[PDB]
Amino acid sequence: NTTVFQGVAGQSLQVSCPYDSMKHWGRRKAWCRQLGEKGPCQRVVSTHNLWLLSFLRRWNGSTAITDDTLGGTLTITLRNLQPHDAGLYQCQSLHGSEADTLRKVLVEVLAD
Amino acid sequence: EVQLLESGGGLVQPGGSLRLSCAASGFTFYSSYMGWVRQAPGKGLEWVSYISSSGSSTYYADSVKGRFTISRDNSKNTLYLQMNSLRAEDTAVYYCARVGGYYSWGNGIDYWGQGTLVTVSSSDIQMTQSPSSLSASVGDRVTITCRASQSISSYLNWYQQKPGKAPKLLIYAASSLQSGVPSRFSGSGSGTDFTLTISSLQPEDFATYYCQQYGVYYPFTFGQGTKLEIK
Ligand SMILES: *[C@@H]1O[C@H](CO)[C@@H](O)[C@H](O)[C@H]1NC(C)=O
Repeated sequence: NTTVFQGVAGQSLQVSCPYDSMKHWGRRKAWCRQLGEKGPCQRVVSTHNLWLLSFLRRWNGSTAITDDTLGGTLTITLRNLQPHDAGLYQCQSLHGSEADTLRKVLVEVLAD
Repeated sequence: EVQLLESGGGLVQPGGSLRLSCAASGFTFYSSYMGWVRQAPGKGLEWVSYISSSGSSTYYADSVKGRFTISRDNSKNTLYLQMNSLRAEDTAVYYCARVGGYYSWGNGIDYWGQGTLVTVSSSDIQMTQSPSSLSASVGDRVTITCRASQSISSYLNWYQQKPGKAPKLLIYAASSLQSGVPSRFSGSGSGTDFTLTISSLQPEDFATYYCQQYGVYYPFTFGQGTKLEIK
């Protein structure tokens, strides 16, 4: 199975994705949306291009991404959660023409 | 292939409990959100409850909130609604509903069940439809308007309920047509006012049409409905 991450609409949700800091050393990370069982993963956010500045929060839409490089932890922060933000998502390590799946996370949004 | 079969409807005396079980066949159950939507006899639609793909997220309407309990079993592909401490106004046709989004809310309730009758012996976003009644002839361009109170951008859905039959998703995202919808239907709109257009009306289009807010604010409220009957 995969881990479920619940968030109240309008509030922020912080998803964690630990990874081997040495196996993926020098590889940027991404956070994408799964569109089906065999469907593609549509990119939502990506860490900063420079590998040093990956710890900072790269913002796309209302989704920020930080990458603790030395500790090896990919944090995603979805602020002002909306119902259309609900779905299955992937943490990915990008290398060359490929992307390895670190963790599959189901994001669900609750009312107030 | 796809089928949703409700069970448990009938008569229940007031105050008592009642369980409704929906059997699902012909699709991927564990991936799609599910729900129950009611229709009072000869009245418009009204959302009852929604349940998550993992079952760990339930959303009841404010009326039934605190009394009903939605449930699901993915190993048996069944969707339950437990109506404890019923009431006299709860009576309606209850419809088992698929969400049609891979772990997301997707486009809208795509496939509806045929529903079961539950009778009992005795702020919000207002979605208003103009008009309520309309008498047209075969081959008439018809226009229906749907108005929201607060802006909803482009997250409007149009459903078409045939006389006595279960509804079906017609227009998703206001602009685009559902796969299989005839070419003549044309949805449009943005913000607060939205319009649906029938160009060259055909005989099987005489029916009730409902609009719904779907995507922005979790009060996924339906419209009051427009009855396109015959002249
Ligand atoms: C930002 O999100 C949009 C919406 O999914 C996507 O089309 C776009 O590629 C994203 N930008 C980046 C840099 O990933």
